[PDB]
Amino acid sequence: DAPPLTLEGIKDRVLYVLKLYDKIDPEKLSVNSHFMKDLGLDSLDQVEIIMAMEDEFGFEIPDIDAEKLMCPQEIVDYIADKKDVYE
Amino acid sequence: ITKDMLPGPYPKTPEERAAAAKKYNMRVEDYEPYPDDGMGYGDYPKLPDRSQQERDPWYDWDHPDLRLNWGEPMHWDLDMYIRNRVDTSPTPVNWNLMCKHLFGFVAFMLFMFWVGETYPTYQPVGPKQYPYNNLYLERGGDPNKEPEPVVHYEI
Amino acid sequence: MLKYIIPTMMLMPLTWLSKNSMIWINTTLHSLLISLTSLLLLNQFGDNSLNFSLTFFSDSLSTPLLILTMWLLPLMLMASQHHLSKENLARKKLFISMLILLQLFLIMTFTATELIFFYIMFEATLVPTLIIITRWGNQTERLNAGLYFLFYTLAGSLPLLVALIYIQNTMGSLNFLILQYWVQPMPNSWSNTFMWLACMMAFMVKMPLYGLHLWLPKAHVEAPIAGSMVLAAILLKLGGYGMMRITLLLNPITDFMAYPFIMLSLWGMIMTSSICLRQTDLKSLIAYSSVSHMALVIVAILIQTPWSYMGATALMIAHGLTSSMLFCLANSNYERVHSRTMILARGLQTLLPLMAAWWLLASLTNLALPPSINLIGELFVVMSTFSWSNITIILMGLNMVITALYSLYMLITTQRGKHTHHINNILPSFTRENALMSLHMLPLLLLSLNPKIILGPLY
Amino acid sequence: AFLPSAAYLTHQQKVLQLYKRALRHLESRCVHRDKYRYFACLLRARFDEHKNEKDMVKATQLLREAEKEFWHGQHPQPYIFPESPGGTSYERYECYKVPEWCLDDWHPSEKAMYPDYFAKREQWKKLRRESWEREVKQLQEETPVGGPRTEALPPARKQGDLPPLWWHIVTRPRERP
Amino acid sequence: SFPKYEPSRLASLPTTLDPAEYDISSETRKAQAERLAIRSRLKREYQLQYNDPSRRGVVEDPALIRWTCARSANVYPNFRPNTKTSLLGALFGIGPLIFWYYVFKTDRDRKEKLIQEGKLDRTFNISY
Amino acid sequence: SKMELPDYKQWKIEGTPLETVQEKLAARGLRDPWGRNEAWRYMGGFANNVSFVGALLKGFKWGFAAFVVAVGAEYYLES
Amino acid sequence: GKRLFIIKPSGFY
Amino acid sequence: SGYTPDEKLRLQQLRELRRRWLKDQELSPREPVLPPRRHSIFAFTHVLIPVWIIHYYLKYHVTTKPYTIVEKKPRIFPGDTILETGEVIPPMKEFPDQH
Amino acid sequence: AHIEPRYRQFPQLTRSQVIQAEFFSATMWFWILWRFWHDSDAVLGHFPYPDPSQWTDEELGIPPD
Ligand SMILES: CCCCCCCCCCCCCCCCCC(=O)OC[C@H](COP(=O)([O-])OC[C@H](O)COP(=O)([O-])OC[C@H](COC(=O)CCCCCCCCCCCCCCCCC)OC(=O)CCCCCCCCCCCCCCCCC)OC(=O)CCCCCCCCCCCCCCCCC
Ligand SMILES: CCCCCCCCCCCCCCCCCC(=O)OC[C@H](COP(=O)([O-])OCC[N+](C)(C)C)OC(=O)CCCCCCCCCCCCCCCCC
Ligand SMILES: CCCCCCCCCCCCCCCCCC(=O)OC[C@H](COP(=O)(O)OCCN)OC(=O)CCCCCCCCCCCCCCCCC
Repeated sequence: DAPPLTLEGIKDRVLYVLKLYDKIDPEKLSVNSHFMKDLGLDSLDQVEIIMAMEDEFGFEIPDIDAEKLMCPQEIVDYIADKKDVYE
Repeated sequence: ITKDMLPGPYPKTPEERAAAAKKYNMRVEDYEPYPDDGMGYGDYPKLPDRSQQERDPWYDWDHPDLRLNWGEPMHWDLDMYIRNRVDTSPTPVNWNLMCKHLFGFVAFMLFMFWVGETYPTYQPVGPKQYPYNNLYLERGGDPNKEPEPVVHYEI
Repeated sequence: MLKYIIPTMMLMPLTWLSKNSMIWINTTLHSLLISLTSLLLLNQFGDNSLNFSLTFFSDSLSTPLLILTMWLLPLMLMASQHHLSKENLARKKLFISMLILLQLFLIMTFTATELIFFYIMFEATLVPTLIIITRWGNQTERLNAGLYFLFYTLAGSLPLLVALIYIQNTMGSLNFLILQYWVQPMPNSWSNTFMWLACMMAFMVKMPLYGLHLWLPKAHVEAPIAGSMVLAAILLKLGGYGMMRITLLLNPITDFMAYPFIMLSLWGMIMTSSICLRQTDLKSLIAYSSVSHMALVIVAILIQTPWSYMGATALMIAHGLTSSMLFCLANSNYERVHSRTMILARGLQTLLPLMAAWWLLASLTNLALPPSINLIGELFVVMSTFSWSNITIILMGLNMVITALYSLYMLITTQRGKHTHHINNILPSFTRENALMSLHMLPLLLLSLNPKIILGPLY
Repeated sequence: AFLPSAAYLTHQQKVLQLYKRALRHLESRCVHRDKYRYFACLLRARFDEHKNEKDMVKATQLLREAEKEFWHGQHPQPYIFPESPGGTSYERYECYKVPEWCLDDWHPSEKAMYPDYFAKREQWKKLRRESWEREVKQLQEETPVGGPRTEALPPARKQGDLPPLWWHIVTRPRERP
Repeated sequence: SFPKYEPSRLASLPTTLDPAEYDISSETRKAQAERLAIRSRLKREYQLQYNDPSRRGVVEDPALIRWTCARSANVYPNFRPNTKTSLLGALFGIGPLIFWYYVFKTDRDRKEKLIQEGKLDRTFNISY
Repeated sequence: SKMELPDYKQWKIEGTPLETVQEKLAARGLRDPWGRNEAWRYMGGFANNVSFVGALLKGFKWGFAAFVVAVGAEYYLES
Repeated sequence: GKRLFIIKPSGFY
Repeated sequence: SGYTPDEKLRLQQLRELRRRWLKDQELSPREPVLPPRRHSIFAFTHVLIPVWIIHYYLKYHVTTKPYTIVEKKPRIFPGDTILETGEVIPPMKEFPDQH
Repeated sequence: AHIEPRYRQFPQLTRSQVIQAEFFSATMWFWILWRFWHDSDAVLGHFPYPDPSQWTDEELGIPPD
């Protein structure tokens, strides 16, 4: 039970959920693709991305932390810090 | 700790109110004391009477179980408004509507139990018939006395 | 009873001639030997009390209080030797001498055949207790607590002195064994009304009665740990002992003098228990719970039925052990966090699991878990008060809700929840502390195997 | 309202938080995934309708009656994540999160069971006690007069320094000890 | 339209349904910023002592000591005997004593009157 | 250790009720940007789940067969 | 492999 | 917008220190360094020896006292034979047959 | 070999859990049908319920006056 998350696995899953989102073309996306500057998304889209991250990994990200995760690497680092990966 | 940081008497002059507000680590505009009716509060602030469940749980508290910071002026009933105890959090349904619905449901159910007790259901049968004078010796009747003959016939 | 008085007095040269590292070990050892010797007082008979001499006698009421008194001294020496470690050597010996002197006064308070000698010992117990509170208490309010403890007691007890000398002049004697046979009925008059008040109000203060209890949440709180142990475990029970000796002479006026005071306890145990729901001071919570438990003993002595006296003496012994262990637990946390505020140190089961098991056991004995003698005394008092008046079960049963609700709250606030982050001096449980908790709890659990020794002269 | 860094929520932040709370309560009302997905795109259209509103009084009014909309249409038992506050497993493992300083209170016969761990703990404690004075003097040389204004902390500005007030963030217990 | 939420003593108003929540006025900005500054100064004062390696003990909280002193020792020096406290002390202090006195007295008078008239079924009652 | 996630290009919402959702959204000028995220729930082995009477009648076929065999066994065994 | 240290209080005493 | 550069730098530095701490919570292959320290015996020690103890206790200490183990007397039917007497209980009266 | 976790797809089933689940489902329906075949009266009724209105006045003793 309870398989341990790694940085590579979390990165794969976050980029995987973002490659299934029809407002992001999956060839322009990288780990540092900023959602408002590089990917050109709405703040509503950023909220929906963080809610899909919550539905993916199973834990709520609070709004004071949700309104600041603006690239996928920030999301991977946040899930890493809140789940203590690479023990 | 020393004398001038302990709670004192009710402030009346605005400089005493300002020194009290500085003592309790809060703004003068937010510092309301209890009304000076002589109940024993003194200069202690009337914090707005909320439970600690309503505090922001994602905020990093100095006391996460209590949802309370260090140096923050505690409510007078802080031991009462802990999360193991009385909650003041906003309810989806209005409080008066909750009271009316629960009282109406309980009173209506007790009224209908009184109605069904007044009008009971039963079966289209007679009484259950027992031999030996409705089992006189079995029910604890004394053998020196003799009951009246209870007789059941065939039908 | 001189075979217990002389060893208790020989504890004085035992502590004043011991070496400076040896005055705790020697007094602990030989006070445990006196406590082992105390079991010879269990030579009790179904009709006759164990009547030693003209001066001393011991029935089945005084005997469990004697065993508890002689057992409490080593436990107080263990509880008090840590916070007096940096104390001066001669003041340390004066502290031990005051505890020894208090044991000496108590063991011939409970065995006093004659009632004015009972009064002299009963009021002689004030002076070591006063000195221990006002000299080795920790805070500023120990002086005011000593004043309250002295002056409620003396304002109660000096009419008792006048009334006992009146009984001496009227009946010719104050021998309890003589007054078992020469007791005259006390009719209805105002003279006999104030006779009853003068005979009862001193013990009403010492129990304490609700409304007269105000000395206790200072005197039990401002004292050191040995002071709180002897105040809770023994010195409240002088009131119940003296009531059970003095209500022989107060019949049949008691049958209508008891009515206000019964109310004062039957409502008062609702109030003080309710007060324990909102105590921020843990040691004050244990003090108010002691008032709440002794209110049942007040009711059981005033209704004067056999089940009531059996439950009252069982509840006195059980509350002695339970409240003594609760104060020792509160001190075991005070020696770490240096504050008696209960909300300060939380989550202590994560840090001290075996000490939290002791907290659990003392809480369960506080809330009268069967088959403990707490529940035996509680239950017999509830039976006798139901036979007294059937409505009282309401005030009994509601009490047994609130008595649970502060006992586990004390267990939840201190031991459960998240631990406090900024407190980092929470040492592991010392062997002395766990020894103290076990020497309270293990006799309290073994007495459920044979409870007939703590059920008074009319078992 | 109540935030560590900011004193308030902006109007934009209030709209975002109402949007997220509305979608979570909608998912609580609209259990199945296709049905939620349909009504969630409809709610996204309802939020896209008044996106370009420049009158701030009108936008604040629309946000207020949208809050009243949400308060009428909320679920009585919304879905809470298990480790979210109000969850079934929320603060469950807090009884297992023993702090690090208790390792200092261990007996040397039970410290000798883990020689490399405590030998490695000693250099963490040494790093902390040599960084402490540098980070205190970093905090006092950078905090404005009258005390700090926000609860944010500066980072380590020099090479070799550690960020100020770092020990009880780094050495916090794990979520599953 | 929609039913308005009616807040009560034990069910307070939500943060989002309070009309003072949407204040963009500069005086509320000053109040929120000053509360932020007080809270940040108290936070910094806490976690300087909380993160200290040399400190081994209890970070004392004068708010907590102040709260316990107000709950315990400040009550009588800020008491005044007036109309309100006298009526509440007579209503809550001797009122229930009078009430339970008359209840238990009437009950025991009725029971004793039944017993000495041979009316109470006391057939097997020999434990008392 | 290293887990291989499947391809993201295999999750297409045609044939699923997400297609019906997207058609009813395009009927009023909307588009569904989270369809392929939810597409795996309606595909693979989690597609074609049973009905409720099919849930209750799990194993009814073999139970009926064993019933008929046992009734025939006691109908012959009495003779 | 990947065994983690369990911070627990002193169970010696 | 998201983080300030000071917040990103502080979270990166705290993240590096946190990952070093979590890595340093691992174990050595020698750790924990421990100090140097009949098929159906459960049916003998936990069952059969208690049946022995309890049978001795009930036979020679409990049943030797009156009314300690009081058994309900066994049920007697028409047509039985008593073991202690031999007295055959007479059978019932002939039935008014109903079917 | 124990079960490996999978991502966005149906998990690995063991043969044993499938055959035991189907076996106890078939056991349930066998028991329901078997006891329904044999008892058949705890559900549908043990004895016939007589109609009181079809009873004659002669057997109940109602003399006509
Ligand atoms: C005369 C000979 C007599 C011999 C028989 C003994 C009679 C009773 C004596 C006293 C018994 C209690 C002593 C042990 C517990 C206290 C210390 C402790 O917690 O240790 C944990 C520890 C084991 O835990 P651990 O994992 O190592 O560490 C603890 C953790 O930190 C944390 O641990 P934790 O929190 O996980 O676990 C604590 C747990 C907490 O458990 C609970 O809270 C559950 C208990 C309450 C609910 C269930 C019981 C309710 C009542 C029913 C039972 C009584 C009647 C049963 C009979 C049938 C019905 C009538 O405690 C228990 O489970 C203890 C089991 C026994 C409980 C007895 C009742 C205590 C409850 C409160 C009072 C109830 C009314 C009075 C009953 C009196 C009966 C005589 O135990 C020991 O190491 C044992 C130490 C040595 C014990 C000596 C016992 C005898 C003492 C007297 C000496 C002199 C006479 C010679 C007799 C010698 C016999 C060998
Ligand atoms: C803790 C604080 C409260 C303490 C309360 C203490 C008890 C309250 C009542 C005490 C009354 C005084 C002692 C009575 C002794 C009775 C002995 C006796 O034989 O009485 C019959 C005798 C009767 O006289 P006699 O017995 O000599 O006569 C022969 C008998 N007859 C009467 C039939 C002819 O009573 C008296 O002489 C007077 C008794 C009443 C005394 C009233 C004065 C004192 C008032 C109460 C003071 C209460 C404490 C004050 C301090 C409070 C704190 C500062
Ligand atoms: C056959 C007859 C049948 C009769 C049935 C009807 C009669 C009884 C009517 C109901 C009375 C009891 C119910 C009311 C009290 C309930 C107290 C309680 O459990 O409160 C729970 C509360 C917090 O729990 P909660 O908020 O639910 O948890 C959510 C998760 N955070 O917890 C807290 O806030 C902690 C509070 C601790 C202190 C409680 C103080 C109140 C105690 C009330 C005692 C009442 C005694 C009545 C005696 C009657 C005698 C005859």
